[PDB]
Amino acid sequence: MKLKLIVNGCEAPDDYKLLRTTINTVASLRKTAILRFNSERLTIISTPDTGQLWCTIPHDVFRLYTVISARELNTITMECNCDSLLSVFKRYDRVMNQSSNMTIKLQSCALGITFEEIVKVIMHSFKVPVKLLFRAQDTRIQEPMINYIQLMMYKLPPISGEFGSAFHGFIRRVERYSNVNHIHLMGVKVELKIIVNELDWHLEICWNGPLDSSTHEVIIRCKDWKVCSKLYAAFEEVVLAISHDESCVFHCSLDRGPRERGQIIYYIARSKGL
Amino acid sequence: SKENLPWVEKYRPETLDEVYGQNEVITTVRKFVDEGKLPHLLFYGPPGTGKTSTIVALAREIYGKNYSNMVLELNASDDRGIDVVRNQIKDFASTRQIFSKGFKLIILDEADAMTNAAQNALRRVIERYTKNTRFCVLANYAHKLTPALLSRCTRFRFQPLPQEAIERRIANVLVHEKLKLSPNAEKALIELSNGDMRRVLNVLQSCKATLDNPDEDEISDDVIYECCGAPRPSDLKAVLKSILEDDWGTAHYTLNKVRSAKGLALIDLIEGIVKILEDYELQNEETRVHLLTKLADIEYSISKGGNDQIQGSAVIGAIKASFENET
Amino acid sequence: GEQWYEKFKPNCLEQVAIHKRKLKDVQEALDAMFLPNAKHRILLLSGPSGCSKSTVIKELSKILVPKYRQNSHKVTEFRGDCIVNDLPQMESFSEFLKGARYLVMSNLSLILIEDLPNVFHIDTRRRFQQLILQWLYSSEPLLPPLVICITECEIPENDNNYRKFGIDYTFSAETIMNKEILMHPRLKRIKFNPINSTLLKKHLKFICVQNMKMLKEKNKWNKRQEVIDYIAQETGDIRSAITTLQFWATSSGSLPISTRESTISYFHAIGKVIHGSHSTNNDNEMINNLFENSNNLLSKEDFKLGILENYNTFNKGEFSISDASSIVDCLSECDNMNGLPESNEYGLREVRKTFRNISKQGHNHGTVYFPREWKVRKLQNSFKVQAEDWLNVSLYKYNAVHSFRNITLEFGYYAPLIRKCQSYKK
Amino acid sequence: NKFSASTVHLEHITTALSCLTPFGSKDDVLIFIDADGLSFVRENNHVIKIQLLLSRELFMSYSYRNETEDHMKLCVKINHILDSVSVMNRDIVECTLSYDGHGSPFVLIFEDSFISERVEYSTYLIKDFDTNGLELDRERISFEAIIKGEALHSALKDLKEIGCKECYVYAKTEANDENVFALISKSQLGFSKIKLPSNRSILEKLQVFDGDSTTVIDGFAVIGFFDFTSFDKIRKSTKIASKVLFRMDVHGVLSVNILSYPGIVIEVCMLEKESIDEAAQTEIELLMET
Amino acid sequence: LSLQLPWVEKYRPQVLSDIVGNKETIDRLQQIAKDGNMPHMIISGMPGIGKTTSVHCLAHELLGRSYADGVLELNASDDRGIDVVRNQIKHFAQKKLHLPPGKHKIVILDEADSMTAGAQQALRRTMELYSNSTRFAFACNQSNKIIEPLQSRCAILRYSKLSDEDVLKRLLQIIKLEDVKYTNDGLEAIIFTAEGDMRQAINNLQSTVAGHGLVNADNVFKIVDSPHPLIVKKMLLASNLEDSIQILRTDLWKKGYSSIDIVTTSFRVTKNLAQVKESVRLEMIKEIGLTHMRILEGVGTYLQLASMLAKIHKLNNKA
Amino acid sequence: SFKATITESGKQNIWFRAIYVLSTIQDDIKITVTTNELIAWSMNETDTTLCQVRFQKSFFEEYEFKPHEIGVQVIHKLYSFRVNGRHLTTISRKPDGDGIKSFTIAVNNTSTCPESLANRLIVVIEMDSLIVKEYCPQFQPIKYDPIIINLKYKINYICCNSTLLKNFLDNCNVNVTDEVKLEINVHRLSITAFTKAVYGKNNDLLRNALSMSNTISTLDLEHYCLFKSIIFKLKDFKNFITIGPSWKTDNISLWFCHPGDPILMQMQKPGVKLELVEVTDSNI
DNA sequence: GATTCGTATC
DNA sequence: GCTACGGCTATACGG
Ligand SMILES: Nc1ncnc2c1ncn2[C@@H]1O[C@H](COP(=O)(O)OP(=O)(O)OP(O)(O)=S)[C@@H](O)[C@H]1O
Ligand SMILES: Nc1ncnc2c1ncn2[C@@H]1O[C@H](COP(=O)(O)OP(=O)(O)OP(O)(O)=S)[C@@H](O)[C@H]1O
Ligand SMILES: Nc1ncnc2c1ncn2[C@@H]1O[C@H](COP(=O)(O)OP(=O)(O)OP(O)(O)=S)[C@@H](O)[C@H]1O
Ligand SMILES: [Mg+2]
Ligand SMILES: [Mg+2]
Ligand SMILES: [Mg+2]
Repeated sequence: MKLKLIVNGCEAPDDYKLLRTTINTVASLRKTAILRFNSERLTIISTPDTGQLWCTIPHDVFRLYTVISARELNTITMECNCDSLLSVFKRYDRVMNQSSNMTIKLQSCALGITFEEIVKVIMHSFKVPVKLLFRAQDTRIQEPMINYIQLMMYKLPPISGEFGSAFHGFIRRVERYSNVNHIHLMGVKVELKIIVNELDWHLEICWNGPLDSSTHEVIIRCKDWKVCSKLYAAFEEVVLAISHDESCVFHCSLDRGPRERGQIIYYIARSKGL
Repeated sequence: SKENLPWVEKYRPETLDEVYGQNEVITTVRKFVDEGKLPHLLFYGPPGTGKTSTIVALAREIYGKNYSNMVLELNASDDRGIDVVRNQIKDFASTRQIFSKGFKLIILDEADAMTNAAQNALRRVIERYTKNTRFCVLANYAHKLTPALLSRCTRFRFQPLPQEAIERRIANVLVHEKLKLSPNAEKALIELSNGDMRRVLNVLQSCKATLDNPDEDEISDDVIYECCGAPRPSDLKAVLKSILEDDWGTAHYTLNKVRSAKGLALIDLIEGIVKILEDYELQNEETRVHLLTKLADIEYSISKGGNDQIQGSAVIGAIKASFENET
Repeated sequence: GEQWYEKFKPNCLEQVAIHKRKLKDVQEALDAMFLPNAKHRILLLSGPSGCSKSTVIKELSKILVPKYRQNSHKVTEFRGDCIVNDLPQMESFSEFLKGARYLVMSNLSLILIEDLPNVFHIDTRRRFQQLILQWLYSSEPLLPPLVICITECEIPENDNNYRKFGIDYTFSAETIMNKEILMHPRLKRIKFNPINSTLLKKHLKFICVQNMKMLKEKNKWNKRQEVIDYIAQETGDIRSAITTLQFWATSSGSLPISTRESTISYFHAIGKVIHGSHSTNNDNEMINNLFENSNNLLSKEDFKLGILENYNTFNKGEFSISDASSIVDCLSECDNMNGLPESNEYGLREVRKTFRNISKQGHNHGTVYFPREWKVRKLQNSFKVQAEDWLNVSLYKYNAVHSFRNITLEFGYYAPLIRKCQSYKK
Repeated sequence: NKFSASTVHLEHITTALSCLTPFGSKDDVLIFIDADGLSFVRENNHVIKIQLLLSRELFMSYSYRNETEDHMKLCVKINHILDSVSVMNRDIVECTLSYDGHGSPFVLIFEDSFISERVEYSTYLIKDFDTNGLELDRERISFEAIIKGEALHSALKDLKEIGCKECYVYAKTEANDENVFALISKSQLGFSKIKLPSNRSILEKLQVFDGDSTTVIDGFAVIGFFDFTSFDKIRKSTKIASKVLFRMDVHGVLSVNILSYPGIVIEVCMLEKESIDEAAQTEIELLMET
Repeated sequence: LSLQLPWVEKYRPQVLSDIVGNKETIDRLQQIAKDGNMPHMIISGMPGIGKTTSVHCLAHELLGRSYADGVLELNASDDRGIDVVRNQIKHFAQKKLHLPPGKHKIVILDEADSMTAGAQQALRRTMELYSNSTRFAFACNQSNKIIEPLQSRCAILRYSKLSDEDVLKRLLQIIKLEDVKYTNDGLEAIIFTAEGDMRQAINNLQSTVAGHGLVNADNVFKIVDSPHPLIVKKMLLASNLEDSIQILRTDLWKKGYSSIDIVTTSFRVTKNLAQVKESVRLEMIKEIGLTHMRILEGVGTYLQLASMLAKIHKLNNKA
Repeated sequence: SFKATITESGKQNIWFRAIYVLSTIQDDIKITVTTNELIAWSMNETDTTLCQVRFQKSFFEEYEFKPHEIGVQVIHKLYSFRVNGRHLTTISRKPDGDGIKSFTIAVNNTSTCPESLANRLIVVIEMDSLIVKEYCPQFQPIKYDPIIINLKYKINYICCNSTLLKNFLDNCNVNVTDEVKLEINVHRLSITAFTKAVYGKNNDLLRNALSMSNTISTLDLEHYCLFKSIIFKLKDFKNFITIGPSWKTDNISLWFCHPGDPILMQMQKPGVKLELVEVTDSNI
């Protein structure tokens, strides 16, 4: 298993930003994020009611993305400590803020993460212990399937757009509250109504700006809503989908193109029903 | 808006002169407050005896217009753990008076339902701040209190309300509601309350409701029995006579008739028979033991549910067997 | 002008109030643990309070640590009161153990842990268990010797809601250390016993002869013998005995001599319930004292199981079957009272009364044992796992559901004699 | 609606309501509504009371269409209201505070063109006791001092940092134009004092009376022993203040007026600890002699 | 408008001379005060027999002028945890306070029976290092609550119930210092209702004088009530069932005592009974347990208590 | 007895940082007052990590010392006492929004002081707004023992710039890595904050193996006197390193000979002397 | 507290 | 531009 990936920031400020966003998200969600290294691309798995995160990182992101294994289509799965990965990525982006690529290898398992910094050859070795999963467990971990019987993909306003800041504020409106645990999202033929119902504290946060894309209702936990809001900040293209009393899909996409597009999907399971 | 209140809440005494029955306690606390010094009180007794209506009236009469800032009331409806006792009570009983009016009363209603750790942490608060704070303890069960807490607390026992006090309160309620009550109905209320004002007030409210015209009609004994589904003395005596004298078939038939024509519960009949059997000769000492043990077992079985017919047959057989030790 | 348990303190190994066999085995274990080979890494000393479980380690280190130390003397007791600024209380012991491992050559010093961290808190308790577990399994080629003197004591009644159990009942080594540590091949648990009367009398007489002027001045030197005998016979605690002797000697009057009361052990309490107490011939007084002094032991369901499993020791089990029937019937009745204190009183009073009317002189008694319930529950858990596996493989092959009751009763037995008996043929 | 007030500036009211944060974090508050404005009264353990006033001139669409009552009172929580008024901004969010009489929610409608958030809170019955119990008596004021907000805030922060289990208040004036006002702290470090400057910039005025509020005496020290768990309840209130006024009477009641439309006025009242130890006052006096 | 201290607090002993009862222990405390070499003590006894007052008086007579900064009175009302023992107690014990010769600081850990196990474990450590400058003075109603490792280095002075003579002496002193009209039968009734509790006797006397004036048996018994552990013993030891039934129905039921209290007091009396056979005692305990179960389940009634009495009389008198 | 004033911002900051670190080494800081310098030192509970800070007379604007007080120890005459670190670290901190105009520490155990001042240290803080704060932290007189290691250690010598070391240390965390593996070679110098792994019963993983590392150079070394694979703790090392840059007046020197002899540390200031001693491992 | 084995000593 | 500060956050403790 000669897994040797190389990440650089200066040559491409978008793919590395996507990788950093994915690492931060998986670290924030839970520990022990799964890393399914294939030959065509990379998938940073985050699987525990609790939501699941799935992303598609194209091999063009890494300059020397090489994954060689005897398994099917050169598939390597390795659960890793996302906290240490978060720390090393923080160190690397601190290095970039202060031209050496973030070369990573699989030493033996252990990730031979290393990158140089100039204040001066400061080689910051960051060996991280990593386990190796088997095919049976890898086949056991699979991306959930969402049936599009009535799934309405509400097109969220772009960040660069004028309505982007207003929509970000609308999303974060419910965040500032403290007694918010479950959020009853509703979507109608389109506008978004963030409604939170309690014993006495009522809430009817609504969005009046134009939106692109019967009624759809779902109740989701506020813990995942902050993650969705954080995701909405980075990616320009953002799709939010609501399943009627079934689930919620926050589909983000980064069109790199020609070149494979990268997407990240977070499936939210209704903490309680309607 | 006081008319839109239950009779147990809008007839709550506001002054010590309206708390009937507990004359000794009222006189003693009046002497204490008139002489200034008030010892740490502890009110004990059955529920509904006026253990709260007395302390609140005393607080109102001591701290006129200042019942709010001078009295801190804590009950089982709110948390009374270690943190609560060590913070709220200490802060309230450790500060100076608002207007130098006197001492700071602290009413702890339902203090029996309190953890022993809290009851032990409260003792030093009671003793170390007794110069400007006097504690009052309300409890229905004395075994739940630490013996040291009982030691550092003057004990006043609120005995069950006598007949005279309940009669006076019933008369006041009748005058206030413009009602008419038969003396037999009043005696039935006395026996039903068994020393409880709230029971009398609730039964009177239900009787007034049960009347077609609450103004021109008098609350009779039959109404007082129908509104609560309680057995009349006549049916209880008939059941006892049938069980003691007639054979097993006619006694069972009489029991079924009594419990069906009026819907009377079996446990109520058991209690009535127990009461009617207390003032009995029963020369043999084994008859008393058999009656008490078997009736207690049947009551315990009824408290857990079962077949009412079998339980009634058990009652009849138990009474007959107990009264065979007579001859 | 100070307490007599100090000043008149042991100065050499001979003065230490400990039995010869205990001293020899402790010294052998320490000498084995100071060798370059590390067969045993930690020495888990245990015993009752004030049983010379601390005063012997320093004396041993006085003549052991310097001998095996390098050239280019005492212990390194863990202070549980040091509140470091930028250090959580759980991390205090972690830092202690992570900095005490550097004492190997030219810095050798025994690590003594007598005052354990707040093991009553679950989080730091399991952190301590992990830390000592890492010590045993450490890949370090050389580690200094380590001693944990867990003073066993009966934790009194507390207002803690549940907080599991074990450490809320006793402060024994089993309630702090886990089974993996206790059964570890590199752990040596040398338990200690209460000080015998002979050594207590010897040391009390030594204290008296070292200070006799005031004893004869207060007309107590002639009465010294009875006081020494009573003190040495009432308690097995050396420090408590010395304190009581000092209190009596310094006093001037007729104050009765009193000492701390020892807590009756589980087997000791079972024997008292079954056989009785030679000190008191009144059953009521003995039962009341047992319940008042130790109610945290008689309230556990183990003690009722202990009586059920050990009442067959009277006269080797040759007592009448009627007595056994009465005992077991009353035990079942007490079990049917949902743990009321009255049931606990009755289940022991009946046993003691039954074993009193049949007490026959010159009848040898057998030995007792802990109730065989942990073995049964482990076997039941194993059977649960077996049934779960059988039902899992059953549903995966064919769509047929079978209740666990039927699995225990019918399916479980016939499943081998069906499947494996047809595997033979295949 | 009986009451309806619209405001454009939300940071001011947000800070005013956050001034009550050091009190009960998640409990009930009482809101009196009259023609002058709306107020927020919070009382903890019947030992300390804080009153915050928001004048009519602060708002822009104050109506108060109620006619049957001179003042309208409602009891609601604090955390939810603080979170709602913490909406911040991107376009001004015009709040639409409303209350449709008895049995109606205290509605907070927030409009931001793109956002039409509406928040409603059910009203609790009453605190059910005489709130006006902590008011000081304006006839026996022992001393009256004015201190700038920053100095008092720094002193309270310093006391909070060093623990300050209990606190003392020392006030004394001399005929030689030398006025001393300081706070003693009984903390884990012992008895620590914080001497405020005698300069008029810090201490504008200090007058120690003799229990009559008219005669100014010299050489007499007024000792106020206040529990710091209630004294730190106005630590952040003085942070946003310009001038802070101190008033304590012989009844052991402290009155602190906090002032930053004629601004915001925060009128708080505190009870004094009974001071069980007699030597405590003596040792404080001896310490103050240095 | 009261400003009047209770008689319990008014005539509180300030010297080790007016503390009545336990003559030998009080003499030992006086000797300690005279010499100064105070050892660690754990005072144990029933409530209200001078345990706290004796500790405070000996602290006053040992520290003297240094009582302000020489004693640290901690209690259940104050926070007593591992943190408080590790900081406040540690700093107080570690404090270097100059004292007269043969004088040590007294950490008054009153109500030590309610302290947490970890706090007592930290007390072990702090007492092992600080006992040449500080001497802890525990005060609890049960010595078993304090862990044995703590009792190892602490001398034990168990207090006994105050006799009817020392209580009478102190009551007469209070009467003389207060000029209260008394009756011999009144004082006897006060002592009887005190049950060896001096504070309870003082409270009863104060209530009697403040509510009725002259202190005789009638005025004492019209405000104070006879101890119910005695009526319970009277009804349990009654040979005839009717007598016990009447003693119950008229003196515990109509008097206003809950059935659960009657059952608990009966169990305690049976535990501390005398002149009864062991088999009879255990059978009565079993019957009390069955009745207690019935009361707890929710069947609390006079009938259950009557059945319990009937069972007890049946097992006493046989068939 | 003595008086010492700190009237400056950087001096007050470095004093506060040194006091905080000494508190993070042991619960009670031990301070010995001398006629030439003020020595505050701390020692670990295992007698493995020792740090001493020596504030010279030039550090204090008015450093007087009259040992004519009635404990006192003679070797020169110096007075020593022990004060709680957690109480001293909350005094020397710089308040936010205001500034310390004058920070003076003094004590007078003479007969003039009353019982309130008996065995009570005096520290006076004056704000820029003329606010004067008085504190009386208690102390207990003790005796001072000078550990003779610096006089004997002056063996290879290493002098390195503390900027990169401090950056690596603040990047490290005291809950994931608890070791420092300082390896210096003729070609390169490497510092790795590794963590040994512990295997369970059935070859499980009880302890992780985080192995943060950093290698820079040999030329950058100010003085690399080899005349090395030493391993020691990390938590105290980071605090001792961060002591220095708190004063905006930064390098550090390394002393170690054998894996048994404790490693010595010393970085100096114009008026502050810093020293750290840590016991290393002898697992050759 | 009861049993069995084991030294140690007068 | 850096600061000093408001908000965020990882977290040891709490009950
Ligand atoms: N002496 C009395 N005279 C008239 N009404 C009474 C009297 N005692 C009680 N009541 C009524 O009974 C109601 C309930 O009594 P409370 O004093 O509030 O409760 P309590 O008697 O203390 O019983 P518990 O133990 O608290 S449930 C009062 O509100 C009155 O209406
Ligand atoms: N002859 C003696 N033998 C033993 N201990 C003695 C003797 N003379 C005095 N002592 C003192 O008695 C105490 C007994 O200490 P140990 O029992 O060894 O400690 P310990 O066993 O840990 O007690 P715990 O478990 O903490 S209660 C010490 O303080 C000794 O100094
Ligand atoms: N022997 C005594 N002589 C005189 N007064 C006494 C005596 N014993 C108790 N008292 C009185 O009892 C009251 C307080 O006694 P305490 O010592 O506080 O009770 P206690 O013995 O400590 O029991 P607990 O556990 O604290 S409730 C005061 O009013 C004392 O005057
Ligand atoms: Mg009530
Ligand atoms: Mg020891
Ligand atoms: Mg007491």
